[PDB]
Amino acid sequence: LGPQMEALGASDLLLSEQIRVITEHRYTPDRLQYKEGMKLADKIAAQEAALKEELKVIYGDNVDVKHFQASPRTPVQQLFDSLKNAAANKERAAKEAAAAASPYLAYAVTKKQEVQADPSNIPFDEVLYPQLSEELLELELSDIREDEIALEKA
Amino acid sequence: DRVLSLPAVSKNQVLENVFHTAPKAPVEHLEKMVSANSKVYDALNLQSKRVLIWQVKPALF
Amino acid sequence: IEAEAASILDRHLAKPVAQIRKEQASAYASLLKRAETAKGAKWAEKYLEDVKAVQWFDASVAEAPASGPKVAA
Amino acid sequence: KKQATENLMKLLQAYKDIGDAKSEPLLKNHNPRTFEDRDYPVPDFRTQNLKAGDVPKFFDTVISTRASAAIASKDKFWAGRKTEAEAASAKASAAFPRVAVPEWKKGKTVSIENLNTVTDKYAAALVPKRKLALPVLPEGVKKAVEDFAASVGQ
Repeated sequence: LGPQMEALGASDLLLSEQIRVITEHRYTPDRLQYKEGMKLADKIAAQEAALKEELKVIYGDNVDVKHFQASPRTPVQQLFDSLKNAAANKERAAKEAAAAASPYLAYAVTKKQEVQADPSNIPFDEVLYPQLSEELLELELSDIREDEIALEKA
Repeated sequence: DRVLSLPAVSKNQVLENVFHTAPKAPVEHLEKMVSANSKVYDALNLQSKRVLIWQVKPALF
Repeated sequence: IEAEAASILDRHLAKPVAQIRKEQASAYASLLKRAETAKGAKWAEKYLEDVKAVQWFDASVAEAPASGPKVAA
Repeated sequence: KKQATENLMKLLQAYKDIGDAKSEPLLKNHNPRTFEDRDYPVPDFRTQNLKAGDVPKFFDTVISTRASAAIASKDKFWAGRKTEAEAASAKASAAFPRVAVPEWKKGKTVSIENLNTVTDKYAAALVPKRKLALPVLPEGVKKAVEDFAASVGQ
C-alpha cells in the first residue's frame, strides 16, 4: 500500500501533495487516472494558495496551511481572528484616511473598513446558501461512497 | 475490471465543471467604482485640488 | 468642430484607460522634445515658457480652488 | 451593450426561475457525474483479444468514452435549458435597479454629499443578504463584567 497506509486527509503532507503520492503509487504515468489525478492535485493546490492568502493576513507568513485545510476554523474562530487584529485594522484605516489624496477617498477607506471590520459581515456560504454547502458536502461524501461500494463488492 | 464500475467522470472533471468560472468578489465593485469616482471627485467638485472648472470655464477677471 | 470633437471623443471613449494615458504621454513628451531640441528659436522659448505657465495655473488653482488662479490685484 | 446586459440579466433571472420552479439542486446539473449512465453494458475485456500491456489502455478508453458521453450529455441538458430560459427571457419583467453613479448634471458640479451616498450604496452591498449575528462584546459590558470579577478579587 505504501502511501495508502494513511487516509486522504490524515497525513502530514498537504492534501495536494498527498494526492500526488497516491496517484504516483496507484497508477503509472501511461494511465488516464494518473493524468486526472495530477490535474486534481492542481485544483487542490489552487485551493491551498487561496487558503494561504486568506489566512496570511492573520497568522503571519508561516501560516501552517495544513492545519486549516484539514480542520477549517469555525465561525467562532473566524470571529476571534477578526477581533484580534481589529485594533491594528482601525488604526491602519485611520492612518490611510489621513493620507488619502482627497476627502472622497478618505471617506471611502473608512466606509469600507467600517463594513470590513464588523465580524457580522463575513460572508458564510453555509449561512447564505444552505442548499449549496450541503451539496458541496455530498460531492465528497459521494466520492467516498463510491470507494466504499468498491470495497463492499470486493 | 472493478475500475469500470467506478464513475468514469473524474474528481478533476467535477471540480472543473462545478467551479467553472472564478466568481466575482463582493468588494471588486466597490474598489473599482470608488477609484473611478475619485476621478469624478477630482475633476468636478469645486473643492478638489485639480478641478476642471477653471480649465473649461475660464474666469472673468 | 462639434462633429470633429464628437468623433474624436467617441474614438477615445472606446479605448481602455491604460491606452489613453500612454498615448497622451507619448504625444506630450514627443512634443516637448520638439521644443527642446529646437536651439534658441523664439517659438521654442515661448513654447516652454507657456508650459511653465500652465504649471503655474495648475499650481495656483491647487492653492485655493474655490478662488481660482491668483491674479495680481 | 446596455441592452445586452439587460438581456443577460433577464436570462440569468430566467435560469433562476425555471430552476427554482423545478426545485432542482444547485450543483446537480453542473456535476457531470449526474449525467453518467451507471447501467451501461460495461464492455468485458476478456472478449476483446487484448495482449499483455493492452488492458490498461482498454480500461482508459472505456472510461474516457463513458466520461465524454456524460459531459456531452450535460451539454445537451444545458443547450436545452438555454432555449427554455431564452423563451422566458423574451417575456420578462426588466425592472432592474440601476448602477449607483454620482449624479452629474450638464454644466454643474458634483457634491461630495452625493459622492458619499453613492459610496454608501457600494458598501451596503458588501454586507451579506443573510448573516450570522456574531456578537462582539462591547467595552461597555466587557468592563462591567471584568470589574465585577475584580470586586470579588479575580
